[PDB]
Amino acid sequence: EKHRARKRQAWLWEEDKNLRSGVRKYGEGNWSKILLHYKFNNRTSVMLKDRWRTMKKLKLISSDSED
Repeated sequence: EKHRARKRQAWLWEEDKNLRSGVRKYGEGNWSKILLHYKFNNRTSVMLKDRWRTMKKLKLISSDSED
C-alpha cells in the first residue's frame, strides 16, 4: 500500500541496521525477539526472515573471511 505502485520497495536504512544489530545481539532464528527489541516501521517476522535470508545469501554480508 505505502507506495501505490508496482514492484515492492526496498528496505529502509534504519530497518536494515535494526535487523543487523538484532541478529548480532540475539542470534538468528528469533524474528519475534528481534521485532520486539528493535523498533521497525512496518515489518513482520516473515519480512525479517525474508530480508535476512536474501541478504546473507545474495547480498553477501561477509566481514567474516578467513583472510
